[PDB]
Amino acid sequence: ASLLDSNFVPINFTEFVQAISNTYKQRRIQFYENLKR
Amino acid sequence: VPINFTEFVQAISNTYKQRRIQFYENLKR
Amino acid sequence: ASLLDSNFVPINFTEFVQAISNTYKQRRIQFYENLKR
Amino acid sequence: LMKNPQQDSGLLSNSIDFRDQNLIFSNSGGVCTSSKDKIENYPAKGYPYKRGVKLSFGDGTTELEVEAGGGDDLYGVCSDIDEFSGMATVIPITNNFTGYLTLKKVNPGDKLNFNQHGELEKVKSVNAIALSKAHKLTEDLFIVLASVFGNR
Amino acid sequence: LFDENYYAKAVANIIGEVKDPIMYKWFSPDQIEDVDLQMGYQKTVKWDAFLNANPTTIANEVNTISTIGFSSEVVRLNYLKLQYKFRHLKQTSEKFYTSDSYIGDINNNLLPFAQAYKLASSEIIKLINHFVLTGTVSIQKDGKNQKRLLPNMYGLLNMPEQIKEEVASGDKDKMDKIFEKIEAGLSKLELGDEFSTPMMVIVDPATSLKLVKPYAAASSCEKWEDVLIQTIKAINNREDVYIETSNLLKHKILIYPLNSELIKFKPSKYMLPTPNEQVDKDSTDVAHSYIDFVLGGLLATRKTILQVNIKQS
Amino acid sequence: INNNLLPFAQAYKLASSEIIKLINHFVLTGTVSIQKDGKNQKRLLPNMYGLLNMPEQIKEEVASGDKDKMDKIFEKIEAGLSKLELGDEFSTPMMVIVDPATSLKLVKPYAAASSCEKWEDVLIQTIKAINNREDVYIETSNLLKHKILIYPLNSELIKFKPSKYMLPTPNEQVDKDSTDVAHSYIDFVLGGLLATRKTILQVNIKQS
Amino acid sequence: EVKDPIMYKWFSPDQIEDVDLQMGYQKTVKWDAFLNANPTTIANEVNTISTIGFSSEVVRLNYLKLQYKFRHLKQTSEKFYTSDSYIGDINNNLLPFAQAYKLASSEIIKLINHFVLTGTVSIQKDGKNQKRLLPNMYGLLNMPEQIKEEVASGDKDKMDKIFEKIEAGLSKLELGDEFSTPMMVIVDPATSLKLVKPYAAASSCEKWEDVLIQTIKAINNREDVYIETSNLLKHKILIYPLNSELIKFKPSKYMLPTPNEQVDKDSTDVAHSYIDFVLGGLLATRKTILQVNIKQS
Amino acid sequence: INNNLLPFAQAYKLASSEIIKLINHFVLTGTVSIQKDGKNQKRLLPNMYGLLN
Amino acid sequence: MKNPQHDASLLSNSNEFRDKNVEFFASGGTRTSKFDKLENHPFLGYPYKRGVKRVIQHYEPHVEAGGGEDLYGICIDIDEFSKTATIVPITNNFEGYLVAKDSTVKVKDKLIFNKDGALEKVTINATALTDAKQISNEVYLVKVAVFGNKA
Repeated sequence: ASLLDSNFVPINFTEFVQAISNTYKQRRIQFYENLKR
Repeated sequence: VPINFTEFVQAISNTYKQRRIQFYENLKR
Repeated sequence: ASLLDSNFVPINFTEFVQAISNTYKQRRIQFYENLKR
Repeated sequence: LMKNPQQDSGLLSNSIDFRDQNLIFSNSGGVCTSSKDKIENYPAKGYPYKRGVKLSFGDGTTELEVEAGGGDDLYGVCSDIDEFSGMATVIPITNNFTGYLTLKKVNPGDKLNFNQHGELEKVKSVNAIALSKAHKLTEDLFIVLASVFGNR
Repeated sequence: LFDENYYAKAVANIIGEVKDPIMYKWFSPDQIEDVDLQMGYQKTVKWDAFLNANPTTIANEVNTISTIGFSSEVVRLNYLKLQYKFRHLKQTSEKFYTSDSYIGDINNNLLPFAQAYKLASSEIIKLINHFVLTGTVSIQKDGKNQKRLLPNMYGLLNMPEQIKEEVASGDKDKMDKIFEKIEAGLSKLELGDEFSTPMMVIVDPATSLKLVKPYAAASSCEKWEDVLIQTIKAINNREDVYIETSNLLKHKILIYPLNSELIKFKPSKYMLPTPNEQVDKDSTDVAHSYIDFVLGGLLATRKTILQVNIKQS
Repeated sequence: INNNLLPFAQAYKLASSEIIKLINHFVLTGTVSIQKDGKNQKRLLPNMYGLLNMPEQIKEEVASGDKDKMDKIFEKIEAGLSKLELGDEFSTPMMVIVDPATSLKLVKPYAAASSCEKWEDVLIQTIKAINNREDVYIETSNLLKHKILIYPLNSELIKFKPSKYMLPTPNEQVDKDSTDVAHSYIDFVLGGLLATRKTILQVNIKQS
Repeated sequence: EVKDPIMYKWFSPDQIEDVDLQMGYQKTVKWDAFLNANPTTIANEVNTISTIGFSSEVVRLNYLKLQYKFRHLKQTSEKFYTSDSYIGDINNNLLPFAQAYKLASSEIIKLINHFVLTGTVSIQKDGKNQKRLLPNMYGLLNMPEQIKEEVASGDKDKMDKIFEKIEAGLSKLELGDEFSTPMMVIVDPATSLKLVKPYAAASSCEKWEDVLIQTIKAINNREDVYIETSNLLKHKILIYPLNSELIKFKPSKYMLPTPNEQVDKDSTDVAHSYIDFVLGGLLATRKTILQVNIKQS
Repeated sequence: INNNLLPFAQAYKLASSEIIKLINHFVLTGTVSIQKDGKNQKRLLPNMYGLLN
Repeated sequence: MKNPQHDASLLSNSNEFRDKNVEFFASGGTRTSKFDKLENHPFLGYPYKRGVKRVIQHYEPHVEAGGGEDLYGICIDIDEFSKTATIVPITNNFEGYLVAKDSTVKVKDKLIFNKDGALEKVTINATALTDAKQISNEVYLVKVAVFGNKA
């Protein structure tokens, strides 16, 4: 459940908020994976 | 046969509980 | 005759203490073997 | 006025130094403890922790308790408290105690006596000798390492 | 949900354009772990031991022995929930404000919901980054009129029981004096058995400018930045040293390790801005929306952060 | 938590860690104390010495004014190294133990400043001059305080013969009672450092 | 070979549930609602409406661990003190471990029964010098917020006055929705002797016990009414329902006496042993217990 | 617990129980009041009587 | 503090519905409107169910128990964890149970907030609706209607 999937259909605002949080976590993971110090 | 003191204490407590249950089964007011 | 092995079964506190000393000695030896300066 | 600090700290402790780590208020018991020491417990009247205590009697309905005090009424030294049961641990004056005790707001070797509030003060009827300087934990809370070995 | 609610769909389609927080650079991937909480506290227990007296010599017979004492500490982290409100144009009113090149009322500073939410989220993320850095929340450049927060809510700069160094007003221009204070603080650091870890330094732009001058007769191949890197490598077991510049800081230098065993960030999984379901509607074209965020969750051990301040008198 | 009582395993681990810290401090500094000031030392037996209090060794004292002058510190180190007497055991590795502040001072460029040449490299070359170009190791210990300790790593000159029961060992006597509180005992043995005279250099930077 | 506690007769089987704890506390939460004002009449336009409030109450039960120590003869030393028919030193009052433990356990169980009935711990006949206990530790007699009636000293013999007080208390009882439950009455032997006199000219085949049973059945929805005599009480009458939803007993599973593992051995023939027992665990709803006290002063 | 807040289902059940008790009291007595003294009664309409009034 | 029923020793009897609301845990008001303005402010001390004044000193201004010419509002609820107080501004009317100085307050009496944030008989700030009722040793609550400040 993330906003990065075009095949995601939220049912309610609770699921929408959970998807937002999961998207933020995945974005930070991607940022650290793409980071080059 | 209780292996250790903890098992002995648990057996004592279970015996008390069973005696209470039997007393209530045999009680007639 | 050390605590490192699992086959060791001490019979009394004296053998237990001897095993402790042997374990300390073997740990020191392994530390010096693995040390890299 | 509690052995366990109420305000929990916001940081983790750093266990890197082994010196000056025992100068805390939660250090119950004694620095030198004998396996043949006599240890009693009594109901606590107030917070007599780390202070000399005396026997206090009520109306008679309830049992006797211990309250911080000294003078000729000194019965023993309170070394620990269980807060849940309000139980003060006492070492009788007939037994000798060596540990950190509350000092009244002193150099190693100075003779001390217990005041009306169970606080050690510099000097008559109690053998208390200071073994260290006064360590300040709070602006009004001072402790001192003292050895108590009976009366004089 | 998207069929019925339009604002949720707008947030879903605009959330990607929001840039990631810059505080991620200040930490390592293993140093950040999410916690499921909105407002409350999290408690951990740590055990410690100590020596009460000199050890007793076992000669002849004796039953009075020196004792080893134990103690427990409880560490509490407080998480607080905060909210902001912003005004935007109602969805059905966008067509009456669409222009040749933009949408909105420039005369009245009214924007469509997507743009308004994006800008508000960016500003809130800036505030969150400032809080994570400095430990305070304020909207004034002076730093006054701060928001009263809960205890056990600290940043990298106001964390207590850490090494604090101060450079005098007359020595503000003297990079050698600044480096002397930095070396003193580095010596006072206590990393312990967790020393073989990368280190992070955060400096203000003025300090970053000063760091590129030749090392002082002047040198010819090494500079202040290289000297600082070597000095930090002396204590980090020759591990990576990273240097970052932040416009939030002013005349301050922060040094700390990137080890999860000493400093850890446990933020709430709802810390970053999140829309609220409630929308205020009226008979006009102006609506109001709400954004929620959560603050708190920085845990550090004692004497593991160097905080150098340079007085500007 | 409220009464500070732990299971036996954790209590033993913590006590052993503290005792090992005390043992390391004794082995280094030659004394035993639980105060940071170092006072109220436990009276030990004679012929019990550490690497820092060994008698009949080379001792240098950097003055108060030169507490931050690495050139003066290195001059004192050179004088001590000249006064060292290794004899026929020259071709052996050397060991230097430094406090954190002096360790931080060592990494500064050698003094105009010499490129690709640090005070640490200069010191290593100076020690290699007298150790027949052998390995020179440098360690930093927070136990020391503005002290530099230089000594060889040859068993013929300095040896450590500790007891086989030096490290902490549990005792068999466990105090038991009607309550839930028990007591246990840990034993450890101290002593056993033997070094030839005038083979250790001790440099003290005198503050104040 | 140890007799069952008599406190079991004062409770129903469903009214007692063991808890796994030695020292500490348990807590439960109850939710209530209330009306803050009169309702609001919905007419024309109105925005200010009367509110209904809510409340939470946390009830805590404390438990306490206690110990006793007794002396006995050493197992190896028994054979030098036994005899043909008498075992143990008669002159010094020394007994084998089994007999000593049996007698001590019986005494401790008597103490526990007295605590459960009266909520006090004492060994004096006057009842003074009580051991100080923790709050939230009560018995059936000292439970607060119950119905308490007191018959005057001058009417210590007037069964009519005693019954009037009991009737007033029964009226003041608030069993509520849990009224269809059996009821339990505990009286002293003097009260039991008084209860057999004919009801009052004296009636025929109508006795005070029957009248009291009818009066209690009037409020318990004609459920069973039980009467017990306890020599522990004195000038006290206790009435309460046998319903778990109103009165419950959650004693520790280690409440009854248990031997300790520590034995104080020595060079002599005298050894010492320890017995542990746990006190506490009575939960009661308010205004569900009637206590009648007959004064003499 | 600290703020005395409940889920909607439990809150509704408790409120309904209280209102039903009030309704029973009105049906029996002909008056509406939240006090045991019977004072501060709500003013009602005529032709609204209970079994007692 | 706020909730004095978390130290109880017995379960409550939830049968009667009368005389069950005049307590200290009864947060809010007897009659509440949807369009009432509620503000959150950090507080010092214990201003619950009392008149509150705003204190400015660096930190944001806080609120504390008070009255007189400094009266800013009335506190109706508190969050202890966040150390925050819900405040009804003095520009908004309110009806509810507030703290009174003593038990001399009667019905139809004009009431003024004092330095401690307690109501007392005689500017005029409120009018008592019920008599002063004792809940604890020094806790006196009175139902009252606040209509701002009127001379």
